[PDB]
Amino acid sequence: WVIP
Amino acid sequence: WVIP
Amino acid sequence: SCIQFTRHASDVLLNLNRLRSRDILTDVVIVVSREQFRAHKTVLMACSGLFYSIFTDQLKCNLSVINLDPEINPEGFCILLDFMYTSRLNLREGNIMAVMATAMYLQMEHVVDTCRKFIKAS
Amino acid sequence: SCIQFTRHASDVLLNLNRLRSRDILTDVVIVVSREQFRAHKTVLMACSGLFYSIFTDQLKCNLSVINLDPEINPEGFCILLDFMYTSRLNLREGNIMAVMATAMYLQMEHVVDTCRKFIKAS
Ligand SMILES: O=C1Cc2cc(Nc3cc(Cl)ncc3Cl)ccc2N1
Ligand SMILES: O=C1Cc2cc(Nc3cc(Cl)ncc3Cl)ccc2N1
Ligand SMILES: [Cl-]
Ligand SMILES: [Cl-]
Repeated sequence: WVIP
Repeated sequence: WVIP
Repeated sequence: SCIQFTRHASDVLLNLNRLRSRDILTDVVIVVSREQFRAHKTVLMACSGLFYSIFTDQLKCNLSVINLDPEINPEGFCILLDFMYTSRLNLREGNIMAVMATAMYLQMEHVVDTCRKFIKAS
Repeated sequence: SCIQFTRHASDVLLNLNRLRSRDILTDVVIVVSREQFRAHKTVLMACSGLFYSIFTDQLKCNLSVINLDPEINPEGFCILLDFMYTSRLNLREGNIMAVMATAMYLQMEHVVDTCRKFIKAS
């Protein structure tokens, strides 16, 4: 999971 | 396009 | 000896979401309490262990309406349906419990994992 | 303020390809000369300008069989259908001309671009  |  | 187009999967999912927003080729309604959500059976199956089981069933594969368990929160479902079609999860303090419970029911293991991680941190 | 799961789109496409290999929820047959190819209308639309136009047409959207132009080579189509479901293009010296011609007909602009680049190099 990432910060888009 | 890339070499997978 | 194939070549690969890096953005292909993302572009496919973006077009499937565009079809969803315009209600094109949607073949099922998911009923959550009073709320109704139109979707593509194949996308639901690709994202959820529960929908995979439902739509591979020889009788249920032909249903145009699927009613979820009355404990399922419509907002939690909506957030998860958006994630299925975009890869983006609108996880917030006020919805995390409903999102995790809905993801456990839908059998979306990667969403369950991030919810458990975010809860543990707080 | 969403979070994003990097591998989601790729995992969705991989599951859609698994459904295709097991012939699950396929809703159309594409006829290319004597050859028949089963697929999901939504995936074809998401990948091809031609299928997008065909399946948004109020009459054609309901057809279970689509016949392609007799000039289309079945092998070129097969390579392109595999690319749609995997992001991998089996581009070879012996098939590049048939793949480019089929991609131009199917309106798959990124495949056309790589074929034009590979031809120019040789
Ligand atoms: O967390 C998850 C997500 C998920 C998706 C699917 N859907 C498929 C799986 C396979 Cl192997 N082939 C085809 C499909 Cl559409 C099943 C279980 C789960 N669990
Ligand atoms: O090279 C290409 C690939 C492609 C895909 C699609 N399919 C869509 C486009 C839009 Cl905007 N919404 C929904 C869909 Cl399914 C149309 C044209 C082209 N050209
Ligand atoms: Cl997931
Ligand atoms: Cl393309």
